Amino acid sequence: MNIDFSDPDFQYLAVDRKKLMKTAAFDGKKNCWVPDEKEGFASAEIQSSKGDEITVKIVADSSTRTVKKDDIQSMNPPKFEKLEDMANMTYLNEASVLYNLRSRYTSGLIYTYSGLFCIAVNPYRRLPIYTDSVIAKYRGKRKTEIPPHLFSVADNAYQNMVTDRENQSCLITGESGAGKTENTKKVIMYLAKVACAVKKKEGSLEDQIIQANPVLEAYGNAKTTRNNNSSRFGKFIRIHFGPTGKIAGADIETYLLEKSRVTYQQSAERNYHIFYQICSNAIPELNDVMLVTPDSGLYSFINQGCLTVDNIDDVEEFKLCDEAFDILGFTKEEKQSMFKCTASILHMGEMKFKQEQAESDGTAEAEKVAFLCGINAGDLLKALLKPKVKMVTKGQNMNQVVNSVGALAKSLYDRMFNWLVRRVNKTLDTKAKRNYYIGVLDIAGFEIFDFNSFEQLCINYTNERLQQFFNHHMFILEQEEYKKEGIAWEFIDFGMDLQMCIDLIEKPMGILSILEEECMFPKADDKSFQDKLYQNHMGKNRMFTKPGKPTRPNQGPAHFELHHYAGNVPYSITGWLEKNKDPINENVVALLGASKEPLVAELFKAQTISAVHRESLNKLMKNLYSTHPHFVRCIIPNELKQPGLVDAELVLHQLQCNGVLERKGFPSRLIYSEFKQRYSILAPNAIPQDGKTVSEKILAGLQMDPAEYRLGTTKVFFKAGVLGNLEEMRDERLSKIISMFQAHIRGYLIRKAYKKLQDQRIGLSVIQRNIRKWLVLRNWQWWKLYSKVKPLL
Amino acid sequence: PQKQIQEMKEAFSMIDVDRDGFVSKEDIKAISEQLGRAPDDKELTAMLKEAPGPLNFTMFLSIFSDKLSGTDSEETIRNAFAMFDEQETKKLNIEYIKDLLENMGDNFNKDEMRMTFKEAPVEGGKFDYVKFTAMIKGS
Amino acid sequence: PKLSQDEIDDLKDVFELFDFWDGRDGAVDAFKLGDVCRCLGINPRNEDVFAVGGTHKMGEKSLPFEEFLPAYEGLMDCEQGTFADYMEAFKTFDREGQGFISGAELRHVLTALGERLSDEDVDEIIKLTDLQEDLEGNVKYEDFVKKVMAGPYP
Ligand SMILES: Nc1ncnc2c1ncn2[C@@H]1O[C@H](COP(=O)(O)OP(=O)(O)O)[C@@H](O)[C@H]1O
Ligand code: BEF
Ligand SMILES: [Ca+2]
Ligand SMILES: [Mg+2]
Ligand SMILES: [Mg+2]
Repeated sequence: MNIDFSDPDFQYLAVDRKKLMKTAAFDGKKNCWVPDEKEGFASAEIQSSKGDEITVKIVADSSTRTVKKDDIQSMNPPKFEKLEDMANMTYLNEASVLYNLRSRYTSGLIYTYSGLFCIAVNPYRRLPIYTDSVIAKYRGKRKTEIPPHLFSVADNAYQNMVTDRENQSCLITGESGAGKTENTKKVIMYLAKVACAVKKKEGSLEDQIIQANPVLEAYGNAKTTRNNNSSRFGKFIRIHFGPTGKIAGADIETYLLEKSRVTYQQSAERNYHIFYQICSNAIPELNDVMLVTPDSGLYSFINQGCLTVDNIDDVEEFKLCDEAFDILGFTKEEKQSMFKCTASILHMGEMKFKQEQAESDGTAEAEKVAFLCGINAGDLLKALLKPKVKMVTKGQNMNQVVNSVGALAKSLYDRMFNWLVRRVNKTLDTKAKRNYYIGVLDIAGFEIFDFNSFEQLCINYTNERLQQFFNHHMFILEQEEYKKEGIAWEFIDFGMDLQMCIDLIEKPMGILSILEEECMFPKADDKSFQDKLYQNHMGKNRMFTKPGKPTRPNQGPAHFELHHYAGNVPYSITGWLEKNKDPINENVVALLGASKEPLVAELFKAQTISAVHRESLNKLMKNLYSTHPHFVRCIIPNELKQPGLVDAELVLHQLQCNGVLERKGFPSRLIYSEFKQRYSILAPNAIPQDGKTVSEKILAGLQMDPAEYRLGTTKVFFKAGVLGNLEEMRDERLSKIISMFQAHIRGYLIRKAYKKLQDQRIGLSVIQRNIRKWLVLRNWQWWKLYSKVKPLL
Repeated sequence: PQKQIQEMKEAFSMIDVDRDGFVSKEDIKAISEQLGRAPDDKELTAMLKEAPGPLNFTMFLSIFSDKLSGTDSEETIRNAFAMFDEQETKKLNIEYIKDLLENMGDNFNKDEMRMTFKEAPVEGGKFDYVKFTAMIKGS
Repeated sequence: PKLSQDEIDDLKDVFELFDFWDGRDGAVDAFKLGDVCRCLGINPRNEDVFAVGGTHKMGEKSLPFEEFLPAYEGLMDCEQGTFADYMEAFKTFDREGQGFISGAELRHVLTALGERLSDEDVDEIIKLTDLQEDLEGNVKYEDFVKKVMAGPYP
């Protein structure tokens, strides 16, 4: 494995299992895990057994409790303590994967392997493990000759690219706040440091690659209840490498920016970080340039949830965002146009209105908007209260107007973020020669909330195509295990439902297309959309369902349920038409298209969310199917952002569907030993007296169809469902045998009483016979006369 | 039959009223009415017809000897009851013995049951079969 | 089955004894159909007997010999447990795999699983086989299975 001493560099990385191998006994037949409502699983020792009910002693406090024999999970022995790769343990079940991660975590060790997977537990504190000195120790190393660390995933993905001559991808997944974004940045940072090209104003490529984060996070991250720095957009970054193996260039794709946050925030949340940066007074000189008063709680568009965030200094981050634009090489103009447009949104939300048709309750605000956007205020105010289409003058009322301002803000912000991303890509697209790339992907995972809408459908749909990718690569790991066991599964059946759910969503009669066609009809509405979706899928597809009973209280309304890989999701289709198609006043558009400000002009220069997302998504999948993937599962340890604390039910839940061997239609497999010890009962009279042959005689016994299993050098494989059927026959068999034994016992007891039953038949015959004689004699005239005379002599 | 015989000889001479060595219809009709309860003039004929030949002490023992023939000894019968008394308590639960006699083997009809338990020695729900055996066998 | 003469004779003898016990009348109570077959060295399950006509209570249905023979030949077909079937089954309850099971567990299996036995029948069979537990209160199920399969007269 590896060599390393008392080096501080390894304080939070290495396990010195002999300063800690150094005082308690263990017995596999006695020590085990049992469910525990407050710690997930509790360490126990089996006291006794009474069928399916087992009595154990809870090692912590000596208490006693009863547990179904099936809920008991195998415990690993003391030797596998804090193991670095869990694929090496003996038992890889929820209970022991939970123990192994938790042990290492409370010890400050957040990185752990499990076969090809790297698990990262969110620290919730800064650690000293990302220093250049550490990066000096991980360079060029195999995962086995160095403790587990994100750097090794990156380095090995890099070593592969140069050795296998192929693109690589690091998919870093997890729940919100689990640590995806932090880890994605460490990966990029590592490559920028170990592979940078040979040798204020614009910095080099490497510097720009890193400085893209402060600007995109400023525009696409926001405090949410789960994460103070939550990504409200998905990201895919590709680092291209040239002939000498040094960084040639890079590009960035973003997906699904959360537009509604721009004008609406829930309790305890904030709008994008940029707005609080713009109001911090970090650079007093840009205040008059933005026409803003440095008081965030003053604007309606950002003062709905909270204003500040612990652990976040907006003043300081503004200075950082400001300087990041300098290094990315943005002119003073481009940069100020960015801050100017962002500031217009803050003013748009201030435009008051008065009581059929509506009117301005003033104009101070609109003059700010118009001034920053390079257009006349009166023109604006007009095109807002009474649009002139194609002219054709319309009459907007109070709401229609305050909804029109909200939509302008969102359409502006959105066009701006996409402009930002393309501008940053212009900087990163050095026209250098390149060969292969390493793409790091960080998007939100699947999610089921009390209320699910368009945004959730788009996120989930992206994950359904991703899961399929992950399933494709799992099948390859499947097919190579076969050969290693010397078998072959000619014909299989594993991914029809996944593709089926995907088709229901993206095909030309799918959920998204029905929406795209409907969004291009001025008269359509919610119900109109509800009818096409229903006529095309209700009762015509099993993945498309009618909402059942609430799975949780406070569960909002829904119109149909979609059976995703990770669970049934009830969706509501209210506002979906406005969500997919931008509802901005084409009149206010026209004015902006002719703005004095070059950025605004370009932003509105003469193709829906779902349409756009489909293309982005198709492109992403295409790039990924051309790479060798490296998966990182991030996991959030608790809901309090508290370092070192572990919330069992929370961590277990995150282990439920991600590859950590802790649902798939692949064949099941058993090590002959466990087989023989579990099913020798299915054919007891064909077992001589070699777990391998004992397993073949049982199967030979049941005479199972040879087309349902496969002989593994070390284990037997069954087609999905088979093992379930054997478990059933097992129940029937065990139950019947017990009955035959009970029948045998009843046969012993009755055969024991047989002799006495024959002796007594003779007894009873003598008694009945001789009483009848004594009776008939007593009625005999002669015996009666006689009885009368005996007393007289 | 050894000790019984002599007893059957004193009796025979008590039934034979006219003292002549032969029991006749009148001999019976007189001793019966004497000790009470005589048979019907037709019932007396039957008692004598059971002895095809003048009735002297020899024919007398003959009819009795052949009547009390076949039965089992007292020990045998006592041992037949013992087969249902495992505790060897020398008693049988009243319900149990009645159960055995009426519902099993050659079932006793309801009158045989009444005549059997009418003078049967029973106390505390226990049937004294050893006493009942001594009683059936003459003692 | 192709019962011989000797075997139909054995059947008639057992039937007769049993016809005597619920009152001699050429008939045998159907609730006793199972016990008749046990006397003849067969170990039928309750389900097996109800299926050939056995009843659930005395005083319901009676049977003449002619109807018995078939019921008998029928119970002769049903599966009889072997030694290896019993060991594997008990093996499923043996965690340490030493050949031991606690007296309580043994009683639990016989009284609560399969076609349950009563606590009196378990007490009776334990006494008759003279099965005794060590100081821990455990038994050697292999010896017990042997005692039961060997019969009252080993
Ligand atoms: N490796 C880490 N080191 C330090 N803090 C971390 C680390 N991983 C996560 N965090 C903390 O958790 C927060 C949430 O992480 P983040 O990467 O933003 O999650 P995600 O993108 O998965 O939603 C971060 O803002 C940070 O405070
Ligand atoms: F909040 Be994280 F970016 F999913
Ligand atoms: Ca009868
Ligand atoms: Mg994030
Ligand atoms: Mg006379």
